Amino acid sequence: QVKPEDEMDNWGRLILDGVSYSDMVGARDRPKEITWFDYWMSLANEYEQEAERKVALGHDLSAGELLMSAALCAQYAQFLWFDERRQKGQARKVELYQKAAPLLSPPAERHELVVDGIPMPVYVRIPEGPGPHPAVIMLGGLESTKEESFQMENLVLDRGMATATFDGPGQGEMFEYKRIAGDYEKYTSAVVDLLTKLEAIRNDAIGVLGRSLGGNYALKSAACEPRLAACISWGGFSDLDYWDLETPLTKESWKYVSKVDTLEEARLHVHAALETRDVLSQIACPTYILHGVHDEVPLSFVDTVLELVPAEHLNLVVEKDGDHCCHNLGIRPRLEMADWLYDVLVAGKKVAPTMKGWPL
Amino acid sequence: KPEDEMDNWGRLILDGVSYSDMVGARDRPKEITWFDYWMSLANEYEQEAERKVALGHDLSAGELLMSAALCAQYAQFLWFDERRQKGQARKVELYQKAAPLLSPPAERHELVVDGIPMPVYVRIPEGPGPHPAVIMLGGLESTKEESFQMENLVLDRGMATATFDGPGQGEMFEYKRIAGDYEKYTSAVVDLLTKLEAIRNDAIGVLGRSLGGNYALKSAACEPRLAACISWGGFSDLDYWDLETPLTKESWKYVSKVDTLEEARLHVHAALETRDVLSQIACPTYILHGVHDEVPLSFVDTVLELVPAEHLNLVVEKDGDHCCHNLGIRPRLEMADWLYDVLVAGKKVAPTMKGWPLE
Ligand code: NA
Ligand code: NA
Repeated sequence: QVKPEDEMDNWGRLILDGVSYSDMVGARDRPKEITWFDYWMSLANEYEQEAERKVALGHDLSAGELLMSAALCAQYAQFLWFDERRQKGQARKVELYQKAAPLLSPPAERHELVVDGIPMPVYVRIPEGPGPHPAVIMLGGLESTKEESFQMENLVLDRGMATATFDGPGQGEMFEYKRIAGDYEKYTSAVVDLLTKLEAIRNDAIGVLGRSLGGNYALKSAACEPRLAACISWGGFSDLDYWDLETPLTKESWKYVSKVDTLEEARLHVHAALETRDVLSQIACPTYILHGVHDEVPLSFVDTVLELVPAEHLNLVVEKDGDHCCHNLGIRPRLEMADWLYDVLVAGKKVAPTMKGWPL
Repeated sequence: KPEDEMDNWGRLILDGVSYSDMVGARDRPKEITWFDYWMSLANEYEQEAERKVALGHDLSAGELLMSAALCAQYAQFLWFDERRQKGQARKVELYQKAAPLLSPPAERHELVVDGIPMPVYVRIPEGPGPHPAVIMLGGLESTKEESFQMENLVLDRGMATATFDGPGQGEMFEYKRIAGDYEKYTSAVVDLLTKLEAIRNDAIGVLGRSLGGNYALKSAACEPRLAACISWGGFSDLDYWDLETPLTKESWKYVSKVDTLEEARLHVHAALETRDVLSQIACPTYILHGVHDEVPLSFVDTVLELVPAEHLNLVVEKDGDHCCHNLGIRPRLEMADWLYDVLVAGKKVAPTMKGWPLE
């Protein structure tokens, strides 16, 4: 019952992610013959000529910021687009971030991993001062990919934690290689192997932060990976019982990432692939769950995680006014996330299992 | 409308006011007033920041206190009844707490100019120095607490920042209505910077925002020490008075401590004239003017005539409103980088002109 234009113009999400308010208003007030896709793609071009000029003049900092802006314009042109152009927007986002990454401070380093014989670029960022550092692996979702987590990265890098980002099955760069799968944990696991190998990172101090579907992937990664010292499900879920409650374009995304023909074929595939209730009892790390009450993800997920995640590990935050990922609530919840990832990973504070805003 | 002037989406968002906060302001229950809405938020922000300090989350504590200050600032910035002073005080005390928590910290230097306290806040870039510095000037309602976002851009680019409230502004308003000798207070701020060893004495520019731009032009013309100058939504005189929004005229009235509009006009037009003095400027000057500013393009005629050619970098933005706030961050990045060229880089930038002549 929600409209396509309105699923795309998620003011909260796009503004917190770093999309310019003024571009937003221009998207909203754009002429009716200009599509959402074209509008945002033209801006991506604009921002890219800007950054070229900056580099030419020796303005590297500005050029990194303008390239981030261009990549975010590409991300958001295509994120809920399903025709022949989607492919080009995805590819344009990737091109733009590749240029942005070495101009970002601190820089995003490329590590070209290969999982199950499939190339998987890993982007790593490292905070100020001599080595080593805790890391937060950040997990994308249904449309959220490595190129989009910039501002959340910046929060944890400010708090002396490195970041690592990648696109696995059904996501971003790997979508062409693999449809969405039931063993995402092996992707997160491969990455931990990179970080355990890279001498700039503390091996006992790796955690995982998953956003939306990434939320689900984080819980799965933690349930299957003893070496991870932190799990955050940020607007995630335990299983797909709740399918009928999904928005129309979310149902479209599920079908798109599954590469099936019908919604019921998608539901079937995703429900089995993304189940976690058989293994939630294995998560053995401090586990922070941020849940918006107004999410399409219903409160039975909160029931499930209380029922199944070991009581000693669960840090449960339910925001009564929160939408999906609590984007509508501003930066507060993100800060809280980053500070708690600090307490676990950099602080060494053995945090007490706790509840906020539950029960209602 | 008074509501639309207050809801300046571009201005507030770029300055760091939360979009979520702005939505609840636009959609507030009608019985809850703009003032009270924002003041209630600053309290909430302050409480969360105390919890954060208690938990060792110093970096979030600063950001939340910075949020508190701005909610206080924007509650009171166009308010004129008895609560106005309480709003101003709340902002002042909130920022005082925020300042040591900032990254990098804003350090308090306590000046007195002729019996009159003038708090100056100084922020230093990372690692060793000495460091170039940018003095930043507030406007009609912009005060030292407001410029956090512009600060961070220039501090990212290796330049110290210094902020203060001059005649008719902020903390000084109590002691001194708007005045004809703002150059005096700027030069005092320079004095301190010249004395502090962590700052480059031949590397101090001035960045004036809105009315602050008029002050920046006045100072550069009266201060041979100044190595750089930006007029950001500034002006050279007040011939254009009638063109000011209703709330701007009310602010003029207010900062002039008079009861009538014509009293306000007479006083400010005299006090704020620069045209007799603009040709005396011997430093790099950047003027950013938005075509749809209530400030007319006559200003551009004045400056091209009177600011000497070898120093003028003119930027006219044809879609820009007042201070080009409706154009997002790009003009602000352009200012921070230009200051970087003049003050950090061993760089002589040549007299260039962008967006002018008009189409
Ligand atoms: Na390592
Ligand atoms: Na000095």
